Amino acid sequence: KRKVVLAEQGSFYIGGRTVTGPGKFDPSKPVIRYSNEGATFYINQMYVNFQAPVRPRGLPLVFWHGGGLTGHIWESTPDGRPGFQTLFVQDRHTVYTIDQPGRGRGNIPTFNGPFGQLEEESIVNTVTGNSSKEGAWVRDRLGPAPGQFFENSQFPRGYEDNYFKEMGFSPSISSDEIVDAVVKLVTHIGPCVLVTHAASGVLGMRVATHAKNVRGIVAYEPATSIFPKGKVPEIPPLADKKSQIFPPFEIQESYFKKLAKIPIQFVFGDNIPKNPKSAYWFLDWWRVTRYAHSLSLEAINKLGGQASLLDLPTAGLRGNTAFPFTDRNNVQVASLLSDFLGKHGLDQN
Amino acid sequence: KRKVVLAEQGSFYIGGRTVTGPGKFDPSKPVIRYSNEGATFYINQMYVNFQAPVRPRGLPLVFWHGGGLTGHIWESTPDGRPGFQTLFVQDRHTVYTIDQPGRGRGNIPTFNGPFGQLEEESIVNTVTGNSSKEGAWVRDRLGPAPGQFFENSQFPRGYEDNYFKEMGFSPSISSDEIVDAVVKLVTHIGPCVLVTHAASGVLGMRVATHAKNVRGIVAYEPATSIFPKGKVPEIPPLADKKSQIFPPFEIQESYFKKLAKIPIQFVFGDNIPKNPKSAYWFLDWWRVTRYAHSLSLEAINKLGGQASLLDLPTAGLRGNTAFPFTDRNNVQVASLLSDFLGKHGLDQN
Ligand SMILES: CCOc1nc(NC)nc(NC(=O)NS(=O)(=O)c2ccccc2C(=O)OC)n1
Ligand SMILES: CCOc1nc(NC)nc(NC(=O)NS(=O)(=O)c2ccccc2C(=O)OC)n1
Repeated sequence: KRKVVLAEQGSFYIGGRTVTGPGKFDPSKPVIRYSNEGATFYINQMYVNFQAPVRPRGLPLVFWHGGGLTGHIWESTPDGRPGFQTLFVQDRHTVYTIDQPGRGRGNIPTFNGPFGQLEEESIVNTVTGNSSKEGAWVRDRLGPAPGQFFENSQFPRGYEDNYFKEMGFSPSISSDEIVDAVVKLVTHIGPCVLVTHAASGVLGMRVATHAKNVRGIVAYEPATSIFPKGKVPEIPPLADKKSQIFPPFEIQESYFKKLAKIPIQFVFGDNIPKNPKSAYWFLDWWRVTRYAHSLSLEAINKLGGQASLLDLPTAGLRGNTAFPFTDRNNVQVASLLSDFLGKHGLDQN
Repeated sequence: KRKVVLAEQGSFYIGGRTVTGPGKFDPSKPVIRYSNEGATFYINQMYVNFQAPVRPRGLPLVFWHGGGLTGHIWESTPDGRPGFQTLFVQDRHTVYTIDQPGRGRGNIPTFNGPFGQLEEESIVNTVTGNSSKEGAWVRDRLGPAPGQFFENSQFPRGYEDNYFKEMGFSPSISSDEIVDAVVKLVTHIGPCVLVTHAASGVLGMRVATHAKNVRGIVAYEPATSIFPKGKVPEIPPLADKKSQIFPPFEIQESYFKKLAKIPIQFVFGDNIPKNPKSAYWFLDWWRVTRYAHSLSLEAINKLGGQASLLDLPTAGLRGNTAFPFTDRNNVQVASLLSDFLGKHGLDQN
């Protein structure tokens, strides 16, 4: 269960750019306190960790955390059980886990001055946003309200502190620069599979349209849908009749068509309502967001694709949250991912 | 050289507190955009990773990154060679690596509003500080000026971008709360050895005085010296006759004397001048900082301690930077750490 044999492991930085302050650096002058004068800063680089089994079988997997998270979520569950990193090294895949730019060991671009500001340039906004425990509780469908759990819960109850401690803010790095870093990683790795989550769902779809080395996508509970430009289908408002889901991302149809060349699976957990739910905003948000994703997958399929929606309850798994890969049944979730990889030969050399 | 057999691996969050916003949370109202209303935020928690070998021998090692760094620096060198994590799991030690609060996967305490501000409470400062590539080049003694290498340098040339990309800012989390998180980890772990670096040198000394489970300290190029309260010796200014080293940390003698109860080694690399060097501020800074540490160790030994200063050149290792554990000879550096552990029985069950 817990044992793991690695041919090699390591980590590295990839992607990013540099920005500079004014003037010249004088090594005779006091270097502390730190100044922007004569300064070169590396910004928006990404952290990558890799673990390779002895004699891997099939393509490397790239696990890409959701919004406000880090590669921790693939390492261990909140109660300390093995994460997908261990499970899939054991399943003989090389496993990459990333901390995207702006998260965890990824770069947070700030300097000497107000957060995110390099002299007169605003690299990222000084004003931040961040979810609360309460917001995240309902966003991840632990239960309909903070403190409550759905009946069928696979959440590791008792480990709420561990769970919410893994979450944090993201600075306003452009999504283009996040996608760019992962495109560079995919170039470095070669043919691979992207395994995405929540906020990284739409970013992974974008990466695949720029990087033919992406041979497959599995997206756990993706947060933003994607459509060809000008072809977003009618999507209803939420039951409060005022709110909307996240504005779907629109890409040129020439790029969207690249999504029809690779197997794509979206995975949803449990307790997404079938009918409008005006008393529970994020439950209703998930209902309409999942609907929008079903239309996105249909558009990919109308273009020759191999896109599918897996609702874990239809596969016999009840009670999953929006983090199925750290829930109590995450070994059974992993088995369904192994099934997808096997079906498309992504577990074969 | 690279194969590793883990009995188990994983990661978890530990330490920290909570802060709360005003008001209450209504699950029926839009959760996004995120708001401080009814919000609970987990802040200042620390990320911990562990890798355990089969049949461990001796005490677990806790590797604690220097200032503006993360546990990455123990995983791999900038040119991709094994870091101390791999080397010491191979040396049959369980190995913990942390991202301290405010760094990497540790929490960065910010909310909805100007960086670090929770309504009118400033949790961390909105104005940040951060080294440049140029300041870090001379701080780490790659050479005397940015872009120039000492002839004898053990730095992995050609991987400068990779190296500097690992560095970043730290918010103004109080050092007390950083020490608190590690004390809690040490309580959770049991008897262990701290391996510290640069800015975590003084913090690790402080942890030892609060945590009898710390059975030894090895500090690579510690940045701040520590003395009993009111017994700071005379320390000269820098060669410019205007700058000072970091103000020594002072602790109550009853706490200081706990440092005499365990083996302590400070490790310094090469190219620290013996004589005043007015032209190169950080070289001179290291000359006086090393001298202050020599007096700190002497004060520990006058309390019955066993505190030593290891200059790597005297061991036949030339050219090390302020990150000896990621330099080209880091295997030989690791051998000297294994020697220390073995001399003191810390590699024995
Ligand atoms: C502050 C403006 O909010 C905002 N607007 C847009 N559309 C313009 N997109 C984003 N990005 C996200 O995906 N949000 S989220 O918080 O990471 C998220 C939401 C829902 C479900 C899951 C997540 C997630 O990844 O949690 C694991 N955020
Ligand atoms: C505004 C600064 O005044 C101030 N005083 C104190 N005294 C406790 N400590 C700090 N912290 C730092 O600046 N650490 S440092 O930059 O990362 C660093 C400096 C020198 C040598 C090494 C490091 C380091 O850790 O290299 C990885 N700063």
